[PDB]
Amino acid sequence: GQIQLWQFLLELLSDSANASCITWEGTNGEFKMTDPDEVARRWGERKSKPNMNYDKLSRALRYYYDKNIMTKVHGKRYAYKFDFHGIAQALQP
Amino acid sequence: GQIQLWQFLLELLSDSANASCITWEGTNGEFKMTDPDEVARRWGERKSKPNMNYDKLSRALRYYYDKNIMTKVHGKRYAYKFDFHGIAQALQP
Ligand SMILES: [Co+2]
Ligand SMILES: [Co+2]
Repeated sequence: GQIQLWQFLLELLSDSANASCITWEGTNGEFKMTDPDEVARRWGERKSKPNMNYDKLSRALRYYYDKNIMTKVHGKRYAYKFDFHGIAQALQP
Repeated sequence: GQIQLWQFLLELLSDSANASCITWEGTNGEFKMTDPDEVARRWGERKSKPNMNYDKLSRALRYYYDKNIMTKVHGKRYAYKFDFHGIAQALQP
Protein backbone atom coordinates (compact mmCIF):
# COMPACT_ATOMS: atom_id res chain seq x y z
CA GLY A 1 0.00 0.00 0.00
CA GLN A 2 0.92 3.65 0.56
CA ILE A 3 4.46 3.41 1.99
CA GLN A 4 6.37 6.65 2.73
CA LEU A 5 9.94 7.58 1.85
CA TRP A 6 11.13 7.61 5.49
CA GLN A 7 9.59 4.15 6.03
CA PHE A 8 11.31 2.85 2.88
CA LEU A 9 14.73 3.95 4.08
CA LEU A 10 14.29 2.12 7.43
CA GLU A 11 13.21 -0.95 5.43
CA LEU A 12 16.39 -0.76 3.40
CA LEU A 13 18.43 0.05 6.50
CA SER A 14 16.91 -2.92 8.38
CA ASP A 15 18.87 -5.41 6.21
CA SER A 16 22.64 -5.23 5.62
CA ALA A 17 22.11 -6.99 2.26
CA ASN A 18 21.40 -3.42 1.03
CA ALA A 19 24.76 -2.02 2.27
CA SER A 20 25.93 -1.42 -1.35
CA CYS A 21 23.37 1.40 -1.54
CA ILE A 22 22.46 2.34 2.08
CA THR A 23 23.77 1.57 5.61
CA TRP A 24 23.70 2.74 9.21
CA GLU A 25 27.04 4.30 10.08
CA GLY A 26 27.80 6.54 13.05
CA THR A 27 25.85 7.01 16.27
CA ASN A 28 22.08 6.55 16.91
CA GLY A 29 20.20 7.37 13.73
CA GLU A 30 23.13 8.07 11.40
CA PHE A 31 23.32 6.44 7.99
CA LYS A 32 24.92 7.04 4.60
CA MET A 33 23.72 6.32 1.10
CA THR A 34 26.55 4.32 -0.36
CA ASP A 35 24.68 4.54 -3.70
CA PRO A 36 22.19 7.42 -3.81
CA ASP A 37 21.31 6.69 -7.44
CA GLU A 38 20.38 3.10 -6.55
CA VAL A 39 18.36 4.26 -3.54
CA ALA A 40 16.42 6.70 -5.72
CA ARG A 41 15.85 4.02 -8.36
CA ARG A 42 14.47 1.49 -5.89
CA TRP A 43 12.09 4.12 -4.43
CA GLY A 44 10.84 5.02 -7.91
CA GLU A 45 10.11 1.34 -8.48
CA ARG A 46 8.31 0.94 -5.14
CA LYS A 47 6.14 4.03 -5.48
CA SER A 48 5.76 3.32 -9.23
CA LYS A 49 7.14 6.78 -10.05
CA PRO A 50 9.85 6.00 -12.66
CA ASN A 51 10.69 9.74 -13.00
CA MET A 52 12.45 9.38 -9.61
CA ASN A 53 16.19 10.11 -9.33
CA TYR A 54 18.60 11.30 -6.59
CA ASP A 55 17.83 15.04 -7.00
CA LYS A 56 14.10 14.43 -6.44
CA LEU A 57 14.70 12.09 -3.51
CA SER A 58 17.01 14.70 -1.90
CA ARG A 59 14.25 17.30 -2.33
CA ALA A 60 11.64 15.05 -0.69
CA LEU A 61 13.88 14.60 2.36
CA ARG A 62 13.99 18.40 2.77
CA TYR A 63 10.33 18.23 3.86
CA TYR A 64 11.45 15.89 6.67
CA TYR A 65 13.87 18.44 8.25
CA ASP A 66 11.07 20.70 9.50
CA LYS A 67 9.12 17.67 10.79
CA ASN A 68 12.13 16.56 12.92
CA ILE A 69 12.11 13.16 11.20
CA MET A 70 15.67 13.43 9.98
CA THR A 71 18.44 15.91 9.26
CA LYS A 72 21.31 16.15 6.68
CA VAL A 73 24.76 16.05 8.14
CA HIS A 74 26.43 19.20 6.76
CA GLY A 75 30.08 18.71 5.86
CA LYS A 76 29.83 15.03 4.93
CA ARG A 77 27.82 14.19 1.77
CA TYR A 78 25.12 11.52 1.34
CA ALA A 79 25.10 11.32 5.21
CA TYR A 80 21.84 11.70 7.16
CA LYS A 81 20.42 11.18 10.64
CA PHE A 82 17.00 9.92 11.68
CA ASP A 83 15.61 11.74 14.79
CA PHE A 84 13.32 9.99 17.24
CA HIS A 85 11.36 13.17 17.95
CA GLY A 86 9.69 13.30 14.54
CA ILE A 87 9.77 9.58 13.78
CA ALA A 88 7.64 8.92 16.89
CA GLN A 89 5.13 11.48 15.66
CA ALA A 90 5.22 10.25 12.05
CA LEU A 91 4.54 6.78 13.47
CA GLN A 92 1.13 8.00 14.73
CA PRO A 93 -2.27 8.02 12.94
CA GLY B 1 -5.78 -3.05 18.27
CA GLN B 2 -2.92 -5.34 19.31
CA ILE B 3 -0.02 -2.98 20.06
CA GLN B 4 3.53 -3.59 21.33
CA LEU B 5 5.28 -2.18 24.41
CA TRP B 6 7.94 -0.32 22.37
CA GLN B 7 5.16 0.92 20.14
CA PHE B 8 3.18 2.15 23.13
CA LEU B 9 6.05 4.17 24.62
CA LEU B 10 6.70 5.96 21.31
CA GLU B 11 2.98 6.81 21.23
CA LEU B 12 3.18 8.32 24.70
CA LEU B 13 6.48 10.00 23.86
CA SER B 14 4.92 11.55 20.70
CA ASP B 15 2.77 13.91 22.81
CA SER B 16 4.22 16.24 25.47
CA ALA B 17 0.83 16.19 27.26
CA ASN B 18 2.20 12.94 28.75
CA ALA B 19 5.36 14.60 30.21
CA SER B 20 4.09 13.98 33.77
CA CYS B 21 4.72 10.24 33.21
CA ILE B 22 7.15 10.05 30.23
CA THR B 23 9.21 12.56 28.17
CA TRP B 24 12.13 12.68 25.75
CA GLU B 25 15.17 14.13 27.49
CA GLY B 26 18.75 13.89 26.26
CA THR B 27 20.11 13.16 22.79
CA ASN B 28 18.63 11.01 19.99
CA GLY B 29 16.42 8.33 21.50
CA GLU B 30 16.89 9.24 25.18
CA PHE B 31 13.85 9.40 27.46
CA LYS B 32 12.95 9.14 31.14
CA MET B 33 9.81 7.99 32.88
CA THR B 34 8.75 10.86 35.07
CA ASP B 35 6.13 8.47 36.51
CA PRO B 36 6.97 4.84 35.90
CA ASP B 37 3.95 3.72 37.95
CA GLU B 38 1.61 5.72 35.73
CA VAL B 39 3.29 4.40 32.56
CA ALA B 40 2.75 0.81 33.71
CA ARG B 41 -0.86 1.55 34.63
CA ARG B 42 -1.69 2.98 31.19
CA TRP B 43 -0.02 -0.03 29.53
CA GLY B 44 -2.09 -2.51 31.57
CA GLU B 45 -5.23 -0.71 30.47
CA ARG B 46 -4.14 -0.71 26.79
CA LYS B 47 -3.24 -4.43 26.70
CA SER B 48 -6.11 -5.36 29.06
CA LYS B 49 -3.55 -6.85 31.45
CA PRO B 50 -4.66 -5.36 34.80
CA ASN B 51 -1.90 -7.19 36.75
CA MET B 52 0.61 -4.79 35.14
CA ASN B 53 2.94 -2.60 37.22
CA TYR B 54 6.45 -1.04 37.00
CA ASP B 55 8.41 -4.17 37.98
CA LYS B 56 6.76 -6.14 35.14
CA LEU B 57 7.14 -3.28 32.68
CA SER B 58 10.91 -3.10 33.40
CA ARG B 59 11.10 -6.89 32.86
CA ALA B 60 9.39 -6.60 29.46
CA LEU B 61 11.93 -4.00 28.32
CA ARG B 62 14.89 -6.25 29.17
CA TYR B 63 13.72 -8.36 26.19
CA TYR B 64 14.37 -5.28 23.99
CA TYR B 65 18.04 -4.98 25.05
CA ASP B 66 19.21 -7.99 23.04
CA LYS B 67 16.96 -6.94 20.12
CA ASN B 68 18.82 -3.59 20.14
CA ILE B 69 15.45 -1.84 20.29
CA MET B 70 16.38 0.00 23.44
CA THR B 71 18.88 0.06 26.28
CA LYS B 72 18.72 1.23 29.95
CA VAL B 73 20.94 4.12 30.97
CA HIS B 74 23.03 2.62 33.80
CA GLY B 75 23.80 5.03 36.64
CA LYS B 76 20.46 6.78 36.17
CA ARG B 77 17.02 5.34 37.10
CA TYR B 78 13.94 5.26 34.87
CA ALA B 79 16.16 6.53 31.95
CA TYR B 80 16.25 4.64 28.65
CA LYS B 81 17.35 5.01 25.03
CA PHE B 82 15.65 3.86 21.83
CA ASP B 83 18.12 2.50 19.20
CA PHE B 84 17.37 2.84 15.50
CA HIS B 85 19.09 -0.50 14.70
CA GLY B 86 16.42 -2.60 16.49
CA ILE B 87 13.52 -0.23 15.80
CA ALA B 88 14.08 -0.33 12.03
CA GLN B 89 13.97 -4.12 12.27
CA ALA B 90 10.91 -4.12 14.60
CA LEU B 91 8.91 -2.15 12.00
CA GLN B 92 9.24 -5.06 9.57
CA PRO B 93 6.30 -7.55 9.16
CO1 LIG C 1 15.31 15.29 17.98
CO1 LIG D 1 22.35 0.88 17.61
